[PDB]
Amino acid sequence: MFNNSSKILFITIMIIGTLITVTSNSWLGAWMGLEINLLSFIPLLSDNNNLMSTEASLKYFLTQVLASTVLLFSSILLMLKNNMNNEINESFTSMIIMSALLLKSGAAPFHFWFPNMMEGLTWMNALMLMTWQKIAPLMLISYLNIKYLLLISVILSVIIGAIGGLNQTSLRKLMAFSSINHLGWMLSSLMISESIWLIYFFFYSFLSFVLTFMFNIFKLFHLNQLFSWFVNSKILKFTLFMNFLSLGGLPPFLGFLPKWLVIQQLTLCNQYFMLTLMMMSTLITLFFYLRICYSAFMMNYFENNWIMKMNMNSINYNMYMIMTFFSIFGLFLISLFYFMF
Amino acid sequence: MIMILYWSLPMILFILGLFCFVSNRKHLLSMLLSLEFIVLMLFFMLFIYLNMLNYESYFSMMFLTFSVCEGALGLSILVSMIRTHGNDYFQSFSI
Amino acid sequence: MIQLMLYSLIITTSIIFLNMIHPLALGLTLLIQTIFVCLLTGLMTKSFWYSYILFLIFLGGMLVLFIYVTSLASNEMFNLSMKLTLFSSLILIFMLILSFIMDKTSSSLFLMNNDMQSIINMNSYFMENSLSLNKLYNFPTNFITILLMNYLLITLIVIVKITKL
Amino acid sequence: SLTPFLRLPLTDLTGCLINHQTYDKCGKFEMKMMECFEAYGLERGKRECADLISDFQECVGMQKQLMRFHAMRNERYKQWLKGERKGQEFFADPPRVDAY
Amino acid sequence: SAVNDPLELLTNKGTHEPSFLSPIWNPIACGVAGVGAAIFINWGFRKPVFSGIQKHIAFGAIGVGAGAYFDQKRNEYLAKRDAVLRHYIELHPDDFPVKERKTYGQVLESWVPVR
Amino acid sequence: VITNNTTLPEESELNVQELNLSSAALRAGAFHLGKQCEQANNEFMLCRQELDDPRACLAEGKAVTSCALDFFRKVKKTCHEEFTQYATCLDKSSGTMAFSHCRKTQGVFDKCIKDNFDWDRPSYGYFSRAKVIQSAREAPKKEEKVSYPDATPGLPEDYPKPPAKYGSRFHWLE
Amino acid sequence: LLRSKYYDHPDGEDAFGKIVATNKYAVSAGVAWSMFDVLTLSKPQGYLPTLGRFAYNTGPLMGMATAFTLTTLVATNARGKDDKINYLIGGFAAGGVFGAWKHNHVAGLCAGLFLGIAGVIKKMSIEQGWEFFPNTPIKQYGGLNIAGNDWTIMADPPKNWTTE
Amino acid sequence: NVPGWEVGTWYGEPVFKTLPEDTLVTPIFKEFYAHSDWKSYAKRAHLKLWS
Repeated sequence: MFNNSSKILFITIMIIGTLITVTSNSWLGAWMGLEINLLSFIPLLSDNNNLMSTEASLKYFLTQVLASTVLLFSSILLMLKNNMNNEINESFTSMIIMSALLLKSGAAPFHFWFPNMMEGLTWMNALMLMTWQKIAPLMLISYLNIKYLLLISVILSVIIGAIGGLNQTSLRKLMAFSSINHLGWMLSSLMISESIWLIYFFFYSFLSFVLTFMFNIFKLFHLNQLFSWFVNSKILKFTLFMNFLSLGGLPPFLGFLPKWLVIQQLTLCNQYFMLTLMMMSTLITLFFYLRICYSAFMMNYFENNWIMKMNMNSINYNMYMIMTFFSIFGLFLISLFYFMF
Repeated sequence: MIMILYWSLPMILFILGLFCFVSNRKHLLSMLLSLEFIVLMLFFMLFIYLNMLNYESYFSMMFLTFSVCEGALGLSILVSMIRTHGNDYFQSFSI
Repeated sequence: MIQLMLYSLIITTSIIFLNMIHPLALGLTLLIQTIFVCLLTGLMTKSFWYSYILFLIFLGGMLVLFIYVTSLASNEMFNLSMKLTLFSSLILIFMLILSFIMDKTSSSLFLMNNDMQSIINMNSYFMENSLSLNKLYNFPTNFITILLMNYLLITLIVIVKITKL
Repeated sequence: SLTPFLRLPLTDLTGCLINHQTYDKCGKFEMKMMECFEAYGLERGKRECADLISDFQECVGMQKQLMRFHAMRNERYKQWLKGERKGQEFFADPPRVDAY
Repeated sequence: SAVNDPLELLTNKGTHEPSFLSPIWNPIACGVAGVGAAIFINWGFRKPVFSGIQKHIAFGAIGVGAGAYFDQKRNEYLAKRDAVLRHYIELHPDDFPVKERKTYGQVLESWVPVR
Repeated sequence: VITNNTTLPEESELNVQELNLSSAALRAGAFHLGKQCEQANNEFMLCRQELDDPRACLAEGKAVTSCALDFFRKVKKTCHEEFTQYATCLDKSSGTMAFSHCRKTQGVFDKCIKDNFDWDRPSYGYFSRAKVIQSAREAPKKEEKVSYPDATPGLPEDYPKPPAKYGSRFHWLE
Repeated sequence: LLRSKYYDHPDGEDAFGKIVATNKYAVSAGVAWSMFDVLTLSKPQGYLPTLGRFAYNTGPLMGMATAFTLTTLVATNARGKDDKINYLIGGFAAGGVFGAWKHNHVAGLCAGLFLGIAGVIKKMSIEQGWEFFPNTPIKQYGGLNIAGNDWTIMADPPKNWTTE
Repeated sequence: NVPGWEVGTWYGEPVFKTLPEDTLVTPIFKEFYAHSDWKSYAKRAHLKLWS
């Protein structure tokens, strides 16, 4: 996505606008930063070579400006009812604020734009979409204290995001549906902590960088395209596909750690039924992760024989192999970590 | 009460413009024009809020700048499909 | 009274905005709604600066893009219906006589004008449109309008890239 | 006011944008709330500082004063409709034009 | 002691000796992680796994320095947490009272018969 | 807001003869009014700005009104036709009552005042500067800092930090 | 009357409040599913089959709710015991009613097993005294050093409050 | 005749708290120009708006 320096300019201004959003002490400067982030994320997610990217940017524009005007209208309504930004007893205007934030984030009652837009993108604007663009709404969700909207969103996110990814054989829509399920674990962590959410979001972001770099360097967009992917040693293809088992939450790899910290903090906060509802609905996520892992866990395949050289970037794959090592051997660093406490 | 007699009408016309924004009987240009209708209603409600305070009305040209940049952004998104989808994409009832 | 007349006009233009479908006709309905919105926001305020700002920015500045795009979008003319004009006139006369039979003191807005303030108010006598616009050009809120001018330049840079020229 | 999550240099501009501190009928009420939010924080300030919250909201929100005005105007019209008050004594002695 | 005093539970008497691996585990684990990351890079590019040992040396030195720095910051974080817990116990003597220890002989509860 | 507990003054206390002059009769002859009546205007406006109480310094407001009435009665005794012509030219000169449109009758009015009362008209901006007075009324109170004895207590900078007891107390660690 | 809960009175005390509470939960669930139904899959046209789909998706849930509550009250008042197997019988009855709407005998029992399991778990929650979705006793608003994380360039004016 | 009403407070509950017992705050323009016709309200409120 670095074909121009103007895209680097749009990247730093969308970083600036997101930081204006998450540091605003009022409900209107947050909307100001949301509009800055929207202005800088319209030209990214748009390109001349791909036809679907322009209508996907149209879908993003209509979804975000529908969500931002409802966010502005409800914040002005809250300010008209009580003139401070906070609220003593929570009421329906906070529900409209949280629903407008859930349309921005992509919770499962309002998530239907997310994989339908994801069906026509590249793998770097998807990396910006499921990681950085989830910063601006989710950090405003932590300011509200209503429980049942978060409960409905978490439950609907972990059933709908896990079941709906089974039919999808495109890798982008499957990763969007997997990010919808990993969104629900972040909102379940938001009801109990503002630090365990940062733990889950940072390592989910880390897993998103290391897993979307596999599909961006080698240009993989399909489940059948993974079977035809040529790696010179099949042990390396087997080892590189352990990031799916890592992100699915398996104990020897990293990615078990943030889910485990969410489990540890939720049980200490006496919330057991919602945890069971999420973890019976996270096995389906590992099922469509293991359906990807059909293409590497067996050691020999009926490969197409016209391609015999593996072509790859140098700097991007050099950054990829550092993060693949810490995705599967990163549980040795739990003794050095001190940010859980 | 206070909400029924004061600032009830911007809420009602905001919901009417929201329903015009999302109805399947309209088109994309009608969505953008109803979007600027709810921008106008948002300015009305924001100015009713900002005039309870005496000298903070200067924020009205900040929201104006952001929403006008939104409207120009939406028009430039919509007319960028002229060379690709043709001139008949303005009559599309579905996305 | 005239505030209730602007209420009635905005209601009538909004319901005909919901009714009609021709895109230049919705653009015309928006440009005639913006005038009534400008006047009605002028009724609550001390002075008519922000109504003028909304006027130049929205109507004369921004909606001309909408009028141009909707003019080149539609080949055909308006199909004027006397039924919708009669219904708009009937609901307008009904809402004006409803404002006639309603007490205007309870229906007036609580937001103070420049003359609704106290006589002993020192700040109202100084200069028209001075203290409200002051925070645009003073520490530490001048960084927002510097960021706004930078935002408009960055917006132009975005628009040149997305239209592909 | 909302507590931001991060305290970066980028909150320095957004924070002063809306505030009753610039001359206003009762920004001195809001300051008496705001320093209270420095004392107990945001969450204990919702409970231990509820008396100073309601005065600022009463002043700039103008809730109970407008409700009392509408109670005094609807009762007068109810007395007019019930036949107790009629004629030229429906409205009282008007104030002077420079009284307020 | 015959009392269950909450202040002496958090107060460090100094009789706890740190283990042999406690000050030195994180720098050597991060050094082995850096060496393994360099080996992983050399394996992914189809280079020899010990080709270019300067990358292994730099990754191990970066790991040792980062592990020592974040281990010192971890120890300062835990010391500040202990000071916070001791200060909140000292500031609120009513919510956390010393509780008399009870011998098993005073208690009489529930043998679960297996039979 | 006004209840039965608040002590509003009686209407008999408010029954004061008022300065019922028009705008042209107040704009003309103002520069001789302010110099003659500077002892009460400054004290009354200091009462209005310091206490911000409409019930307070009502005697000062009555003194301002009586001093203005005394000055206008003194003008009425000696120089009546000249002041009437000056106010007439000031009102018929322009829309706003601007002093620069006719200066011909202002000189006659100042000549009448200089010949009768031996008063000098002040400069153009004498009354728009800052006034310093020795007010007999004591200033009410200094703004005292509000006392919060039970605030949120943080960890002090002088608090010692020994190492934590058994370290992090996590699973399998320390 | 319409604000009555299920557990404001003991089991077998009143019938009508339990019917109104369980039926209003069924109406809320049916309306929430039917709003996502008729716009997304099998979209009808016209006013009559839209309301027909709303009735078809809401009223059977009302029938399951009132059948579970009625056989729960019958099993509670038929004997002196108030225990979890009355909720098991009610879940079996609600599953059997759901089966009739399905028109499949297998569907009705298969549903009754899971509804009886949900009933005995909810009656265990009532007997033991815990909640399914309790309020969080601990809510970490931030980590440590939360006062020293203020990285702002603006100098603080002196405060108007003291601790003395 | 209205039960539960006393002068100055909203149905018994006072309007302004944390104030001295004999202080005065200025009433708002709608409440001050209550008990009067619309012509006296627009007599003062609509002087700038008419000319």
